[PDB]
Order: sequence, then structure tokens, then C-alpha cells
Amino acid sequence: SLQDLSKQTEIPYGTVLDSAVYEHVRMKGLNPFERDSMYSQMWRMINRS
Amino acid sequence: EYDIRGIQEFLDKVSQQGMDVALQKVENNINKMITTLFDTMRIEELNRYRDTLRRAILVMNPATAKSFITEVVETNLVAFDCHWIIINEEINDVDVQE
Amino acid sequence: IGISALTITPDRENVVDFTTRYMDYSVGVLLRRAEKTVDMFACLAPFDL
Repeated sequence: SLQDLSKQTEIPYGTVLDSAVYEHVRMKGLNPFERDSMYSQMWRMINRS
Repeated sequence: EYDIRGIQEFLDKVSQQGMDVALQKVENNINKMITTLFDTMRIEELNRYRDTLRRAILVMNPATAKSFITEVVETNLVAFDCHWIIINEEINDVDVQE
Repeated sequence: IGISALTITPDRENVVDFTTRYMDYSVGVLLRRAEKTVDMFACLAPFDL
């Protein structure tokens, strides 16, 4: 689905720069009042360097 | 595009009663504005921010107001108790609905 | 006029006008298929042919 993927680290993942998906993930990841805790994990993979 | 001299007369009529009026311009790039807050403020300070948005006034172009209400609600910065007033001279019945 | 997979978002809608939406959006992921298979040679797999 997606919930596990945020937790594994053997396969890296990413997306097309400055798509709407990239801004969507940047929006969900930083928000400390998100109820979920998947989105704020994924950002730490995508944003490397 | 608002010319804040038009509300120069709140000053001597709300500093007296001692309310806590604050201003803040709303950008064209809303998402940059919102994300900079999450990027820069402490999680202590930011919890004193949601304490203010429980009341507001909007004074703006309705086509901006729609997108701003949608971004504020969608990022969960407000809940079922807020009471946002809106004022304008012209709003037609298409936009009252939206 | 513009026409494609152009997802509606408030920061885009602020500067151009969108029709009613004609199909719903959804994020997904693509991944490579794995292996784990069984064959007549599985009897002999511990040694090279």
C-alpha cells in the first residue's frame, strides 16, 4: 500500500522535481498538526541532499 | 492590493479598548507563505498561533479568499469553533455559495 | 486552452479558471517484480549444472 514503505530503507524512492506531487509531499511532511505519521517520514527520504 | 490607510481608523478605536489586533499580508504564493511557518517557528510558538486564528477578519478579493480558506482548512490549522468574518463591497451569488 | 492531466490546486486556480473535474485524482507507486519461483531443476539447485 504505502504505510510500510515509509519505514523500510533498503529501496530508495523519489519523484519528479517541482511536480504537484513534490509540493504535496512537502506540504504533508512538515505539518506538525498532521494526524498521520507516514507523510512526515517520507520527506526525510526524498529530501536527502 | 489593499491600501491599509483605509483602516487607519481602527487604531485609536481598538488600542483604547485594549484588544490584540494584528495585521498580516496574504501573498500571491500562499503555499510558500504557509510552508515557511512550519519551516521556521518552534513547535511551542506555533501552538500560540492556532490560538489566534480562532477569530479573524478577511478583507480581500473573493477569488483569493476561496483559495486561502481552502488551504487553511486543508492544513488543519482551524477547527469547528472558528468564526471568520468576511467583508467586501461586491460579492455576487456565485461566490457566496462557494 | 490547456488540456492534459493538469490537476486542480488552489495556487494554480488563483490565476487560471478550471472547469468541473472530469476524473478523480490518486497517488500511486511503481515497483519491480521479484522472483521466488519453482521448477523441475529445483531438485538440483544447490549445485551448478
